[PDB]
Amino acid sequence: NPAENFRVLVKQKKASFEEASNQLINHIEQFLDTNETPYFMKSIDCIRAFREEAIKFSE
Amino acid sequence: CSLLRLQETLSAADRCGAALAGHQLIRGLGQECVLSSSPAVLALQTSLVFSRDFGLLVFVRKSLNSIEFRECREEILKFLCIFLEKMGQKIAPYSVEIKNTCTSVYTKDRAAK
Amino acid sequence: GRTDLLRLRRRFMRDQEKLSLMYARKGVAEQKREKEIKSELKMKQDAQVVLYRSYRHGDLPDIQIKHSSLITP
Amino acid sequence: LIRICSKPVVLPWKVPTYKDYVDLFRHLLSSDQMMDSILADSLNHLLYDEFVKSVLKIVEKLDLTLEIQANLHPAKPKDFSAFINLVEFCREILPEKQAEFFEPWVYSFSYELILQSTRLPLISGFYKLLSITVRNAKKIKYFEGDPEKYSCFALFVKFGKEVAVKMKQYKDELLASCLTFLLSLPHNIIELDVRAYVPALQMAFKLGLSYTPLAEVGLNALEEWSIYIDRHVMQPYYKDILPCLDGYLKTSFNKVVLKHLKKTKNLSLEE
Amino acid sequence: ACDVDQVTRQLYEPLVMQLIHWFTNNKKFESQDTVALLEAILDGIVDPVDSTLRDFCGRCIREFLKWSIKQITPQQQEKSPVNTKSLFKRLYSLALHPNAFKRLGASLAFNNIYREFREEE
Amino acid sequence: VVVRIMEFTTTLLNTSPEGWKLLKKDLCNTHLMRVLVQTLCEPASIGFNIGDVQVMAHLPDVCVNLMKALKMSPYKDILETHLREKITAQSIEELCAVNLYGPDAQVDRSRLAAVVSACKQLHRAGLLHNILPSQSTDLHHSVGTELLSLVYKGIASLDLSCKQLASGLLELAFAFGGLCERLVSLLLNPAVLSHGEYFYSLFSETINTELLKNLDLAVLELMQSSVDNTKMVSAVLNGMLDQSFRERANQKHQGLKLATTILQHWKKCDSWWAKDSPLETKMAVLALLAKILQIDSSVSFNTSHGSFPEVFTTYISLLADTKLDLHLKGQAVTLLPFFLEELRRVLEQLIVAHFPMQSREFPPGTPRFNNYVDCMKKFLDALELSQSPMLLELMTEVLCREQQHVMEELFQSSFRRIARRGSCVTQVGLLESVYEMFRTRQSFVDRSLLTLLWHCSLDALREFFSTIVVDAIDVLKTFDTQITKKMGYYKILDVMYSRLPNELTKTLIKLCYDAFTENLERRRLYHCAAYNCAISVICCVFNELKFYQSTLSEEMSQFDFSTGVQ
Repeated sequence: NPAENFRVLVKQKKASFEEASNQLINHIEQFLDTNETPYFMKSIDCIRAFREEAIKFSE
Repeated sequence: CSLLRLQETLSAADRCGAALAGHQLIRGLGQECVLSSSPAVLALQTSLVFSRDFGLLVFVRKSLNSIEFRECREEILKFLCIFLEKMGQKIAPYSVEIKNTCTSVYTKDRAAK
Repeated sequence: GRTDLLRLRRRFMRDQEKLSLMYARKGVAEQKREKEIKSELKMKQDAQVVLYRSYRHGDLPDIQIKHSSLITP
Repeated sequence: LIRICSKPVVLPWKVPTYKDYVDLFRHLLSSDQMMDSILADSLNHLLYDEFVKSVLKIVEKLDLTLEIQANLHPAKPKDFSAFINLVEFCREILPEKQAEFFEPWVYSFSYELILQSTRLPLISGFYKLLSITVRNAKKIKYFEGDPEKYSCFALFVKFGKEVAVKMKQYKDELLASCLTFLLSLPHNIIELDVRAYVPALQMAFKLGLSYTPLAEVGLNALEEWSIYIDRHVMQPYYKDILPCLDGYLKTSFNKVVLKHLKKTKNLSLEE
Repeated sequence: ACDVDQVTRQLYEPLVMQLIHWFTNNKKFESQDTVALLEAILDGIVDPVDSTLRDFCGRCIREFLKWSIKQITPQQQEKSPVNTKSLFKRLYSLALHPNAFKRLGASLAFNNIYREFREEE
Repeated sequence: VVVRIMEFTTTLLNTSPEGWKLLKKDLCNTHLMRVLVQTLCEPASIGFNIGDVQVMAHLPDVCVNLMKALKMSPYKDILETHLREKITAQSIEELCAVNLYGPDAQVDRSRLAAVVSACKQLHRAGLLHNILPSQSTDLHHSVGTELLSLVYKGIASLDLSCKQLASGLLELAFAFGGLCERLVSLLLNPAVLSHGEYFYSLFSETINTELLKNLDLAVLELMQSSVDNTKMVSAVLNGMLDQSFRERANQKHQGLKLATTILQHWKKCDSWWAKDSPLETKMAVLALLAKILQIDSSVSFNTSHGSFPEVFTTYISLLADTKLDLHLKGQAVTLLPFFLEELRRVLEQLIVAHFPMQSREFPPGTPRFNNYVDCMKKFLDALELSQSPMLLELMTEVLCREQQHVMEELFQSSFRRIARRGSCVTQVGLLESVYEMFRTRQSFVDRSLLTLLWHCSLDALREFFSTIVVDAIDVLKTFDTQITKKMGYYKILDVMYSRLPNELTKTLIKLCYDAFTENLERRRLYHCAAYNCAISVICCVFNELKFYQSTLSEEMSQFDFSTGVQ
């Protein structure tokens, strides 16, 4: 749900935004004892989308 | 009640000089204030005409430069303040004469003080 | 002095705020004010009537009673 | 009103009461002086009408069921407690307002109350509220000898005479309401057959001798008949009613400091 | 004894029951108990007011006659001028009086005494 | 005298049937017919009859008994002729068209009310068209039209007397048949100022009272209206459901019947269903169907009993609507206790889409945060009413993803409120489910199991233990997973040791006392846990010091149900 939030956050300013890296690390890391296969699919979609976003401009 | 005796004494307490008379006056005024500070339903009615005669007395006699009268003046102004605040709007007959006395007090020889 | 628990726990203010306690104090004062109001409203009526002679109960009257029982009323 | 009447009564976090709302409703009914200013950037009568219709429909909705185990055994005690709470609340919230707005209901509402009283002629709150409405009607001077007015006259005289003949057989806390109503009638209708009212007022003042409110309401009612009736029929029962009046005639912080006395900023039997 | 107050009556009715139980005694069964009982009748049977007095004295006289019958030997009380028969004549005359107060007093007194008279055979 | 001779005639007609009416026929005139009709129409039109007490209060029904008795009697022809002479609905048709509103005339209002009462008594006597024949059709449509015209020109108002007169005229129209489509057309008036809505807001009580007699024809008419009509159809069904819930003294099967009809009479009009209506229309329709569901029993249409699959699938779809707001979605959720895997999986994926990361990222006062707190409290209420096991598992899973990130005190309070509710076997099913899903995972037991155990029932605890005896015994024998599983097992056994002394526990004393025997803080927690277990085994055994060292309430509830919130 904050995925689109930092998507528009890195779209509006396009800085280095390692905070986005921390946010995606947090999103992925919530996986230790209970499987989250729908959340897992959401997570992989978000990391892919930010992957092309990073490919896009500078990072 | 005793306020009649007290007003008589205060009217009789400004014959000579002897500013100790003014001390008797201020102490007395303290007692009549606290006696009439909290009437139940009745003593206020007598207290109204007592205020009438006392304002008359201070207007006609306590009209000089003696500080023994000046301290009486300030204390009775505060005293009338608290009575009229307590008594509310029931002193309509005495309002215009109180205004006359108060304007006189401003125009009194105390205007040099 | 067996009630030292109350005195030891009476003033543990340290984990509390000052003006919050002040508001609590003044609110308590307000409730005491209307408590006094209702108390004097209750006291408006006459004071409680007190008797002056203890009354025994039975199916036959008890003439054997003290002289106080009649003199005090 | 359902929530207000829902609160129980116990007599000898804090549990609230029911008497606190009286100033709220008084403000609701007399806040014209500021609702006009609110309108700047009538309707009080409309909310009065809504209140009246709501309370009447709700009181007529409520069941009044008792049991046999003379013995008074209500069958729905919680409903009866809510009933007494609401009836006490309504009898204390009406006096400060004027029944000029209540004027449409003086026939129909009173008729419904008469029906309810005929259903159960043992409810003190019935006579409390009837006294309230009838003093409201006499305050607004509704009685003038309109078919609705004549119907009200007939209803009132019938109810008065029947409750006068029935109150002799009632008990305390119940006949007190009846006699309170009886003294609370307007003079014109009770110009007739003072023979019924004389013992009623006699026992009314007899009870007032130990319970003041009955005494002063009887005083007001008495002075009312004294002023508003011809003396012809006044003479005969005076020799009966005056001797009972022999009762009540056996009787026997702050300092020099000036702080404007904020203690004083705020606002029986000898009476 | 029928006044509208708590402590007053709360001690009054014990007194009236106490005196009733004393006057029921067969040693002094006659010549003064008659006055007490006739007054305890005429109070509530004859009054335009205070129906509480009427029912209270009806209960009182019901208890009085109950105490008399349970306590006193019968032959004494029927040989006494006062008995249930005198009460019968009082009620029978009382119903026929033109005054409604007298008739309703008779009715209420009979309603009180029925619960004990029904056991009589 | 009048009332007594009247009831005497009633007794003569009823106790002595028409084979014995010849004695009355011997009177040969029955001249009382020409006074009694005035008596019915007006007490003033007869002897005084004033008094306004039980005698003339009970005059109408005994009079109706008289009219029925004469209706059997052959005198009924002349009696009906005299009734027509006294009133023919043509002597009164102009009298109701005099614009009685305002304080202009009141005797007209009085006489109109009197004739209304007389003919409603005739209805109680069963005399509607035999005495007042209708038009070419089978209605008297003029009354509703004149009511609508009067209320239109009333503001372009009324009185309480006018209000009750209008209600009387409404029930007079209700005495006739076929009025359902008429009133549907009247309420469908789009005259703006609308006007049919104004009429409904005036006389909803009378409208719903009449349409309670209708069962499906009203449902059909509102169906055909529902192609574009939305607000007024919602209002009329609200009136239906409110009156059905209100009527209990007779029965409550009216609500069941209407619910069955409308479920069978909805599927042809689904312009509320799915994305074809505004959002406000969607919350309106979900709230009203929620009221419908709470009317009927849960068992009624919990499985395939009719249109249940369609409405259930629509429930699923509307809750799967991403465009639907999360708070409104939860409001629709709140009626889950009337309910297979499909709902569970769509719910889990939606709540995954709804709650990304705890509550810290949602600041206090943030609208998302407030929607979240509303959601969790309404799931708490829903599970309190439903105790759904897999849904309890979902609540635990979303709950136990961070300590104190969420209002866990509400959750444990709900745990207390549900542990004493439900069947003991059902509760044990919940316990074994939450135990299985346990296999940090410690958060599960820590935040739920002690609470549910201390609020559980004795027999349920006994049977659950007897289920899990060896399932714990084996467990007694990276490694952090083993440590956490041991944490859970020691805590649950420690919790349940306060009930009663198989009897194979003779070694568990050492098996839990072995804590302090051996010599990162995980192990400190381990020793503390096992020592607590020792405490629990000791507190029950070996007393010696050898341990090997209402009516108004109903009305308020009905008002809340009409509100739908509490």
